[PDB]
Amino acid sequence: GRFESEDLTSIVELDGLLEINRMTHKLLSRYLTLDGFDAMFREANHNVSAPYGRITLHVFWELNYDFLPNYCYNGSTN
Amino acid sequence: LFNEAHSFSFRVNSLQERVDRLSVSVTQLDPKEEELSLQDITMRKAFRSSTIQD
Repeated sequence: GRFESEDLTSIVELDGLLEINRMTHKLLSRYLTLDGFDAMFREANHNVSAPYGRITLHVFWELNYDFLPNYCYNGSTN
Repeated sequence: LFNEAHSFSFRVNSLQERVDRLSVSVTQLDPKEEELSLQDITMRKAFRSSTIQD
């Protein structure tokens, strides 16, 4: 939800938070018994029962609305 | 102990039936049969895992 509530530039923050969550799951799995991180991630993204998850839909929405008509490319710095 | 283990045996047998059914279903999939509907992607009910707490 936090990723969906911010622009596309929050993708790095989302990736970092997902890595933190994966680390926490790995730490907790030593004693407890939880599902694989992939299963939880897909259930949260609703990608288990749908071809496309929430992340890709939000990326497409941002590309359509906020990215293309607001960002100007610079070939020197890419 | 016998009662609880017998309940566990019922659960194991039921899930074994489920597992063999799932395997025979999965061994029939076809990549070309797969069709992706962009419109139905969110019109589809989302799957949620059980969250029962004792």
